[PDB]
Amino acid sequence: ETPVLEKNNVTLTGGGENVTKELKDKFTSGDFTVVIKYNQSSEKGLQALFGISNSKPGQQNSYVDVFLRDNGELGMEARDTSSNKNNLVSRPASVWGKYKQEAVTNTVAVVADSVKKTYSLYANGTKVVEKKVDNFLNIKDIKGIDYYMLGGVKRAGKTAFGFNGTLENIKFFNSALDEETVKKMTTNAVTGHLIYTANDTTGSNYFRIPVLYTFSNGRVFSSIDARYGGTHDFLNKINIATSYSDDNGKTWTKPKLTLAFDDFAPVPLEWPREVGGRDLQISGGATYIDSVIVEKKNKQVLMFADVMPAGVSFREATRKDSGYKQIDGNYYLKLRKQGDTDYNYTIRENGTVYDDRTNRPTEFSVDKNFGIKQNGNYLTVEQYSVSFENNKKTEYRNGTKVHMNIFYKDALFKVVPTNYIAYISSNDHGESWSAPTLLPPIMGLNRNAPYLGPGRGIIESSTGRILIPSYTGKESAFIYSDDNGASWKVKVVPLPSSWSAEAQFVELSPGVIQAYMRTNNGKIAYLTSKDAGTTWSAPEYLKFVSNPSYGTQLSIINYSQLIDGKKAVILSTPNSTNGRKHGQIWIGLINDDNTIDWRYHHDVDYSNYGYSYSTLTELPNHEIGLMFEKFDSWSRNELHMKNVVPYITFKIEDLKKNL
Ligand SMILES: CCC(CC)O[C@@H]1C=C(C(=O)O)C[C@H](N)[C@H]1NC(C)=O
Repeated sequence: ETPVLEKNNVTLTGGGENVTKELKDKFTSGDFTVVIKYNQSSEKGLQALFGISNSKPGQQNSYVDVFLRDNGELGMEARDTSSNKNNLVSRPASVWGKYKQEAVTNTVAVVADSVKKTYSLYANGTKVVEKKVDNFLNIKDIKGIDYYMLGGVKRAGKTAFGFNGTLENIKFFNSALDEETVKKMTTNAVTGHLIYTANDTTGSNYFRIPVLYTFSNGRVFSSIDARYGGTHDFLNKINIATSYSDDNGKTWTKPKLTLAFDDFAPVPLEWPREVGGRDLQISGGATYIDSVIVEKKNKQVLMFADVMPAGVSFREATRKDSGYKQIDGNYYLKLRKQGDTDYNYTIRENGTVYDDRTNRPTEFSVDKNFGIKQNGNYLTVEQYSVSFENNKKTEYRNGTKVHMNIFYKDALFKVVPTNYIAYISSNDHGESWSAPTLLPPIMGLNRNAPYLGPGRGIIESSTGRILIPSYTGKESAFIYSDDNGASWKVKVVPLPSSWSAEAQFVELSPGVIQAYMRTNNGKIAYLTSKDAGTTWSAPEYLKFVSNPSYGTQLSIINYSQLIDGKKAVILSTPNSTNGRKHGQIWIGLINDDNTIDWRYHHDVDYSNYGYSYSTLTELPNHEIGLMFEKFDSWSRNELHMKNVVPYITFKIEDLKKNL
């Protein structure tokens, strides 16, 4: 299948290029595919990559274009003046602007299919949107089309939406090309920055909450939430997926599901993005969410995640019960049998389920992955799948029989419907993992677990203490071990307001650590301890970041090399009061007195481009790896988008900007 027109290397500065002679009447069916490899020399304003129009005055709403905005949104219009049919299809955060001071080359495409009555948009290997419209228009449906141009739309004799940049290659086809074809054609160097992709080996269309960590053997490791029913935190099905690199982040393993329940199938789901439909949720599968990684001094790796029973969000999680009982000085996870009102059972030694009323073993036991057995045989339940037919969400039993599990809605014995924290360990730097262990009720029997601050933990150098950041919604909760992870305690620090206090740690000098965290006041807070985390100061606030009240998670790490002769920390965060945008990487230099000179910053892409959760690591060659949400993960307008969590790399030289 060959283009009706191909052009190369067309450099424009808002003025466009007439190609009317080389396109006139060549769209026989009226359908089209246009594939554009381009880079922008300026991001400002609404810019059309091409425009097919009726250019006569009074016909200025008769055109087809593909456009870009300054926030990375890719869109198309198909309009006809006389019928007053005005189609607009787009998806936020579809393209990249700049990377390390240079214009990024993207490849985008539009497909208009008359048989399906859909418009499709592709960017850098991804089909970002396909939308069926009632009032469909192809080129033949638009009346008096007489003008075909590159880099703008001709409206009433004037060039509108002038493009600034270079069209490196543009191809016009006069039919609708298939999805696989256009995905290949738009595949480029940007595509390689996506470690997790829609319907890869995780089976998930959506991801959020990336984490990076570099292990002592040189391996660069990531984890992430695989979110199946859109990007909702709740209700949903979420797994923790992982992937790693042994060549300094150049190539990554195919993602694996590492923490995953199977009450619901890990399937690719087409979650609706329309107003209203986008609030749709699955009824809730048992879920792991918000992972935290740390390497122990003995080189063992721990990964933590929040664990939620099926149907339980942060909103309905009981605040007044840990899910544990104390019996003869032991903390046992407690269970309610279907039909009982009280929790009459505990999981004790070897997983044996005891009736606490008679204090004897029952026929039941629970394995180390929470699966239920009776007299040594597994009980099962039927797994759910979710589908769309074609309003129209349905959930159904799908034929698969899975082990019955205490975290499932269909279990005979159920845990308290609240949140827990689990961890798994690896002695082979992430190739294989243990069974999960739930943290003991560190907050007390009559309180639920805290929520993890996604990112890393640290090991404080002077004492060897392991520190894992978490929060309750009213307090910081710094989870810690003084015995190489054999036991766990917690320091609870009341906060001045109800912060979603996702935090990360840095060590400024031996014994001295800071917890940088999200607030509900627009600022990044940091609290300081000078006794290795045993006591904490009142909060102070960074002066140069100003965000919305909801806040965003941040990443901060210690860096191993001197910068300007000083020890350095590296911070990544959005910085904008208008949304989760204007991603910045800041370099802070530690002064002799343990204050920090925030001397450099690098804007990650243009300032109106999306930037939400982030994670930094120091690569073994001392470059910096960053994985981040390249969209606004708070905005209702940016929910449920595919392939928006890229990995990129910086030399320190790239970051030492702006002073
Ligand atoms: C709205 C705050 C609330 C914490 C209580 O949600 C957090 C916010 C998030 C967010 O603002 O994007 C994502 C976190 N994964 C989520 N944590 C949990 C446990 O659901």
